Amino acid sequence: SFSGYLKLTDNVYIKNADIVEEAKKVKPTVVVNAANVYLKHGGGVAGALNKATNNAMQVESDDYIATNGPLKVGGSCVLSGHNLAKHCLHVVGPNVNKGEDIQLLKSAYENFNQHEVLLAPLLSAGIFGADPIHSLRVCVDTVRTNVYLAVFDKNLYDKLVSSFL
Repeated sequence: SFSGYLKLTDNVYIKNADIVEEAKKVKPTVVVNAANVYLKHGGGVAGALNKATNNAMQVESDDYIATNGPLKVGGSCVLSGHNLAKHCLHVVGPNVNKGEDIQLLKSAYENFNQHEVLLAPLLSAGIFGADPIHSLRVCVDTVRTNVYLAVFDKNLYDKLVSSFL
């Protein structure tokens, strides 16, 4: 199970780790993907998770979109976790580089509450353009289930821990 995490609150844990490597090690019930509404897993966490599945995540996602259409910003869907996890919860945080409403970040984190425990990245961080310090604050103030946050960037991990209120 999860090891080497720093406890931030009753239910939020954080580690400087590559979420793909964490998923391969732990094989959690749920790994969260930082998805976009089209489930096009090109870059960031999504590109890395998809590449670790040998593109099986993308093939499955294209079938999901063909059947259901795009997700909403703030929404999610549960798909297979492939070799990484039992399930992948694809969650769409607002992409600030697309001018999406940052208030939808709370709605995005609410999807985590449908799962008792999750391995996840900070939503809307990285290439999604939001402030990761703000994303962590929204996470802690929204998610009530057990969330194990993997932050890839060491300098960002250090800044997140040292600034955590």
